[PDB]
Amino acid sequence: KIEEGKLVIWINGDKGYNGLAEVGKKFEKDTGIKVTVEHPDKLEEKFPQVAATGDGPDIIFWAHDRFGGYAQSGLLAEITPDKAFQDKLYPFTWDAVRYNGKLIAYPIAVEALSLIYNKDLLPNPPKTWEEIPALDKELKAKGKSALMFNLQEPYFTWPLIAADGGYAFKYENGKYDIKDVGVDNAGAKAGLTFLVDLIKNKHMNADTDYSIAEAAFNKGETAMTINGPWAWSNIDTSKVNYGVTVLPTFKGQPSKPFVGVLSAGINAASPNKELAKEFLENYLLTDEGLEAVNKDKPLGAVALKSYEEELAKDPRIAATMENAQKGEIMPNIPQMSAFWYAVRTAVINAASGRQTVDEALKDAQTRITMLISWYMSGYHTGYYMGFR
Amino acid sequence: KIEEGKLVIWINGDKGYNGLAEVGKKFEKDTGIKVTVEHPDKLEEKFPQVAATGDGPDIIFWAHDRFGGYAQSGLLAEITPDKAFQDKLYPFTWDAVRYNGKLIAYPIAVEALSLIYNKDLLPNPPKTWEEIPALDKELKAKGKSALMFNLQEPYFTWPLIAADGGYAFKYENGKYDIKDVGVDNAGAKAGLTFLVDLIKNKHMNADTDYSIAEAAFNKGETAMTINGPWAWSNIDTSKVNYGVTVLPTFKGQPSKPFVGVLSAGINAASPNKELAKEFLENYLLTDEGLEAVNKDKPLGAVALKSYEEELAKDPRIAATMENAQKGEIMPNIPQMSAFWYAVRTAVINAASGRQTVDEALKDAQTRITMLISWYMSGYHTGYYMGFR
Repeated sequence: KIEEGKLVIWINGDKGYNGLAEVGKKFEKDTGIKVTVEHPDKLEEKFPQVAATGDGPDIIFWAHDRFGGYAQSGLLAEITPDKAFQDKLYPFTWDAVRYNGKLIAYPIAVEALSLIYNKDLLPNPPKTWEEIPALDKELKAKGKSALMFNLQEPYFTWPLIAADGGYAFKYENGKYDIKDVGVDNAGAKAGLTFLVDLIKNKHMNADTDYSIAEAAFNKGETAMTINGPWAWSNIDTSKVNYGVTVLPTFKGQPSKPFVGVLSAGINAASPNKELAKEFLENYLLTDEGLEAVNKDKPLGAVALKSYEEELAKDPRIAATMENAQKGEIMPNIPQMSAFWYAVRTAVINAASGRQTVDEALKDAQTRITMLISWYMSGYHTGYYMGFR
Repeated sequence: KIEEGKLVIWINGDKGYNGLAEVGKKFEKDTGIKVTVEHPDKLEEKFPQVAATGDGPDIIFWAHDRFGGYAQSGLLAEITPDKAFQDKLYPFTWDAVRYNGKLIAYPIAVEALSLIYNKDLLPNPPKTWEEIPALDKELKAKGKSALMFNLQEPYFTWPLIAADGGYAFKYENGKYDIKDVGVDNAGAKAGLTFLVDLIKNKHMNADTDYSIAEAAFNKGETAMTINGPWAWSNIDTSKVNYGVTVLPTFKGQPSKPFVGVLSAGINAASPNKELAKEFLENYLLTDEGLEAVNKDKPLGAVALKSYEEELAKDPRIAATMENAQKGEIMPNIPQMSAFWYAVRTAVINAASGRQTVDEALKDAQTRITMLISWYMSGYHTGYYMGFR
């Protein structure tokens, strides 16, 4: 049950929830109104359970990708920032927080893969994927390799597959088209081809996984890897002199890593929606509010322009943002589950020579198209009947 | 709109609808009440369209497999024959006309594959599948083959795959369990194995399709084929001296062809449900009523014991019934679409050596399990939301 005249906030235990509590303490000093921050266990399971009965927190913080599920279940209120408020944040971040074209959360922070490089082996990392084969032959003369990154998980190989036109679902006019899937187009094929022949030509090994690639980079055996901000604290400990930069281009187009956006939704059942807006818009989403959170536990790159400009003095955080701006927002729809599953197989099969590139992606597209067409029958029959 | 005090009946243009009209004329002589028989074009598309708006015929005749769809959309009334009436029909036929364990149609006639044989080449057709390899070597000395039937379509190869324990969905207590699929169990594997090695050993060709098998049998080139009653009129024209008999056993178990049951449902929106029951139970489902239909266009084997015993003087119609009693009722649920699609691939791949038997069925089971699990999310999300 859901107390009026105060805010309850849930946010994950690995965030700066003590910093967020200082923002709640400022709100109260200014306003007289109490803010309570909690970090329950298993919060993203607990939220849709408790909020369906029309209880829960007023505000929930989590990765945007799961809010598409919450919104679809009617658990998130539509938010109402004005145009001037929208303008304070990088415009691509509002595209991560829509459901049925309506805004359903405030973007807070942004995360994406970047190119991580050893500055001692490689003072200037390559601008293009095309140059990596030659760079590799040159480094292998020193007993070093050019690049090693997790090849087993589509999240890591997608940025190259997407560079030339690959995509999960087409996004147009604030909305995904679930019938327009871009896994077997000519872009995806050209990229996966370039990848598979790095392996054929012996510049990568089809078996390289997350820990193998992380050990090589942190032992100074390879000049480059591809990883996110969660990896930087291991690289600091390794004392490798590293830098973090823009991903290489492919056919002159930017690599397109998937982008995760830590967001704040408002419970559809809260009687404090205007209070939640005021707290989010005028206290948290300000340079002093993001600073308090980030000082407790770093946020990485943030959606608020004014504060990202301060953070982006760290070139590593600048690189994350540049790569995120160039990347593909992770679609927040439940059909994204079909993609992970089909594409993981396709890549692992193209990579190991089990299938050709053209064959592995063609079949991926088929499987995804089929799972969704079945999902939507489930839907048109769940619906017409659930109504009665 | 849906006139009270008379019956409107729809039945397909390839049935004995003029014979059914004579039953309607008897009802009227006895009863004073008018019966109108129609055979619209595209009736099984037209029925769920018109009956949703709560119009249509009082009674619709079609293959039972599509009534599961109609029932699920609330377009069929639950029927209420008593126990004594149920007893007039072979008990396995009432298992083809349930939805959510409730009766939703009256079984009229039954169809299934049988073993068709050339009596001149083969006066005694083999009792077991195991004996076909030796029989083949013996016939090939005469320039003849033992068996040829469509291998491209799972409907035709399923009876052997099912013999030893293969199944689509498990049926228990009047209901299918959509989570219990039996395509990769040890039964299905043993059967498909026996099939694939008939091809490896050169007794069958993986490329044989419907017309190839039909030409061979009707030219007297092969001693046996597997086909249904729709094929008998071509074999009559060929003047081959043929017989129709029980399918061979495999590991001592009966082959299990899928069974189609021509059934009669009652429109949920009809005000004449008691009239429709009376017409179906006391006029159509009697020996004089089935005779009038069958005299116009043969029904094949029928569900009514008293009349099937007259028909079963034709050994060909007896064979159809014996095979149907031994076979697997075609499941009437919409998830059966997942089966056709996955199993067709599995068989064609095991057959051509693209995959092993163990691998092709394992993957079939996976694909079917996945499509249904996606269908049912579509469903649990279509539902909970459609309600609101």
